[PDB]
Amino acid sequence: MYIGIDLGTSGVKVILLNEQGEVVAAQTEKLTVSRPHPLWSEQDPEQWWQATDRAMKALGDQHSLQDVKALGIAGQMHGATLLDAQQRVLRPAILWNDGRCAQECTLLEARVPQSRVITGNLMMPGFTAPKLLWVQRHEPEIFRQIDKVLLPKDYLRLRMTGEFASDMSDAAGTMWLDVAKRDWSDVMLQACDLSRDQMPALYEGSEITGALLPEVAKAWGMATVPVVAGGGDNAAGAVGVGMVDANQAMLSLGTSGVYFAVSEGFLSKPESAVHSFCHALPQRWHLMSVMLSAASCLDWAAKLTGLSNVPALIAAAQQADESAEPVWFLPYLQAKGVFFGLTHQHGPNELARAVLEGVGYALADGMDVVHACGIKPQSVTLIGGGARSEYWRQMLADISGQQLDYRTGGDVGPALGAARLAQIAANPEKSLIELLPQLPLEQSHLPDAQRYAAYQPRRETFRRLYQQLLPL
Amino acid sequence: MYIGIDLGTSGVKVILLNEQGEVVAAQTEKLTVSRPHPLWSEQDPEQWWQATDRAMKALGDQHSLQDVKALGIAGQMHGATLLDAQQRVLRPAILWNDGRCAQECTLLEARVPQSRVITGNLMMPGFTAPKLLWVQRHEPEIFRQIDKVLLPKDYLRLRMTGEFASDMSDAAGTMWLDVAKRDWSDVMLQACDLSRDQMPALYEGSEITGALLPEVAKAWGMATVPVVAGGGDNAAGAVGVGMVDANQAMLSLGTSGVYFAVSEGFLSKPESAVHSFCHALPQRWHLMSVMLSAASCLDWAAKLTGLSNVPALIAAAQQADESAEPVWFLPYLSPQAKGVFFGLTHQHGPNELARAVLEGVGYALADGMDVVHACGIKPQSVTLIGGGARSEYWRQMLADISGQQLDYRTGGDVGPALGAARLAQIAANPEKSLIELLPQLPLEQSHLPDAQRYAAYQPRRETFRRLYQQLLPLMA
Repeated sequence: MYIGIDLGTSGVKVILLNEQGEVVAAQTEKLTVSRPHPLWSEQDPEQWWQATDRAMKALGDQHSLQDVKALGIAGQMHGATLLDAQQRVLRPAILWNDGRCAQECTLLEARVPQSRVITGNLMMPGFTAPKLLWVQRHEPEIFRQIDKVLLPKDYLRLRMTGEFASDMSDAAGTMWLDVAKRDWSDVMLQACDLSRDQMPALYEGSEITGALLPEVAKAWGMATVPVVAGGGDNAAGAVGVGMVDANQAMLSLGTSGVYFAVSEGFLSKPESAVHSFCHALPQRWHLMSVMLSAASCLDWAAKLTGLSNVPALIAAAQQADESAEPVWFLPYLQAKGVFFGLTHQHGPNELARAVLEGVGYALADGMDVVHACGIKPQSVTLIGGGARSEYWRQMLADISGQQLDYRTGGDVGPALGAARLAQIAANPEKSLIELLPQLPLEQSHLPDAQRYAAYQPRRETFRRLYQQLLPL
Repeated sequence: MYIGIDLGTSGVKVILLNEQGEVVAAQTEKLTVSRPHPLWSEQDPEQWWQATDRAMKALGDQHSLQDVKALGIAGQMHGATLLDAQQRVLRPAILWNDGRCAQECTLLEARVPQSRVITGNLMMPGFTAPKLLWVQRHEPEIFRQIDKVLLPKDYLRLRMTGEFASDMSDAAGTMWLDVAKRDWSDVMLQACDLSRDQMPALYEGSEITGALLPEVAKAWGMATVPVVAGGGDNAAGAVGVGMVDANQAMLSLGTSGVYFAVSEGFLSKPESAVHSFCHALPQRWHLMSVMLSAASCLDWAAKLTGLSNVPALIAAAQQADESAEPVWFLPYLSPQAKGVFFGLTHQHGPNELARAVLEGVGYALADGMDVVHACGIKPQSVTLIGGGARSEYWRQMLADISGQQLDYRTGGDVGPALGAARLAQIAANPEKSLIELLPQLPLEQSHLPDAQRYAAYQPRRETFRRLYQQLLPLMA
């Protein structure tokens, strides 16, 4: 039996995996956010713990955790948790979506010209590093008391084991990690008046970082079970879904269209919408791009044409007349809908076809920006709610020229990846290949050479068209 | 009683008018176009006759044409009908929307510089003169035979009366006419290597040019009634509505958008998209400009939106979110418009889109009229007709945008055919004036521009123009 904990933003989810990778139980505990000022997004670390501790006790109450062999955690990335020399929480946690330190972002980058090379990323406000630069400037007294800076998931580890550890995936998200070397970057820390002494110890996601404090062990009805490093939500998310080896990639369609891809070694493209990170497994890295916004984007056009169901415009999209207008929908990305109008003089199911293809071109280019970094998948697992239309799925295949394997499941979340990482650490024998399955294949879409060849020139809209036009 | 004929491009329509000037009957017969190579728009002069004939009989089966005293005719402009000495058709008619002669246009204007001055227009392939210069180049054998060149309705006339004639408003659209002098231009003809002998005889549209040949009068069940010169569909249509004196103008929001204005003398604004032609009346000229059809845009938008009737559109437009950012609908005219929807967000639904259309079309029409006015035209109020003008909300939005008073009148359902019949009445009753003979359509409603709403639209028009000119390139 294994435990998997995920410290999300809305709450914490804790799961119980049976000896063969199946989810026997689950518990979720809501978590609120605190917005003291515009752009501020904070959480009380003691609320993360209380939620976790309730979830666990709620889980073991259902079924005894007296057989759990290992435990893993995953959490919201980038959150800064400042603790004093006695492990006490100085100020609330500044979350991934907190955008108060934009200016400290410029400062840091001016302080280390080679910042984007090191972290492989552009310095953003949600990132951990610039927040501490902010605390130093706005709350000097609290900054002076800093002994340790922990990410959300890791603060939780501290409460369970008394240890100070993190995993490469989550660590890289701090902008203090030298992503390539998978180790703290001194230049980075120094630029923030911080030192390794204030960072937790680094582990690969599947490595054991400590055991459960006896107290905790007793409070939850389980032994002093070992606790693995785990990973940040994205990485632990892919782990639980089997997205592990090089050139493996997935798209989720979405309340975000997110493209996540495992690379061979460290790749990066800062000046783009591409984010680079370490994976939650040894010698593995990944890249990812957010995209649409093919749920929003598509409901909008369904109401726009008097339709109310997205299923409807997909159907409508289908009877478009092979009148080729062709249409030409440009989407923009807040988010908001830079929403480029079009070209036309025909119908609603003809416009339904335009919208669906506009999104499709936007996605194709998103994945191509990733691929041009050094990734070339043989196939692309496709999962999510916005991916239930076989028709739209097949369109994305013909547009991008990527084999799209549709798969069901993928609803558990990072928690499943946290329990999987725990299974790995508990079964040094079995091979990863044995402990990391994928979601059950639901369909496989191969690009229709006919439509594919006709589309590549069509995508010559999201060529000069999308570019001549901003001005937004 | 009176007959009018309209040789359209797709139909022909014949109406019967009573001594009062009201419609008693009407009939239509369809035609089709040939579209052989691309840019080629051809038609069979014979298909016109069969269609016209069928209709007249059909009109007759409805009412008796025994009391008809005079007959008028109007037709599609600029079409080019080539006949040999035996009065035979050398080749299909190159319609107004044919474009095989773009080269020949430039060549003519190069051979005749004062050309825009003489004709008062910008050479376009739809015009007659460049088409013949084309035939001379590509089909020189067919050119060697040209004995006469006739406009669509005039070919129709020859078949009805054995007469070779045309009216000034239709002859003006050939570019062989010195529009200011109401007479052919030898300069323009010599350039196309043509001669007056190959041109028909010119008349004011209200002048009789012949009479129905006995067997024609016979088959159609009417006497050998006189036939007037008539006018091009535009000029004719204008006579029907009553557009007869300087600074009288009308905006047609039908399937065919046109802004027509009777000028004070011959006004020449060639470099513009404003056209200057002779009116179908004595001593009368005009300017005209092609516009959008409102009532094709309003239909298209009502469906794009799922709103299924144009009154729902206009209602929706009125329910738009006063807080949602502006959406710009840029209508590009080639009822073929191409259109752009700039600035669409999560906040923008069918109601907001409804309103973007009405404004875009309205802004487009206000600018169209403005171009013609800056030309010299000074209408106090403008007559508004067409199906696109049925909605009152929208008559007012349009008044408010344009800043022009709009007198909405009923009965432009009839078309140029009413004009034809009108010109016929003028010839038949030579003692009567035009005041009595060309009334204006009944006043349905007068829209005075709202000062506040006007001032409000003003910066929005300016932004529509910038945005329009900015995408113009991405257009054609």
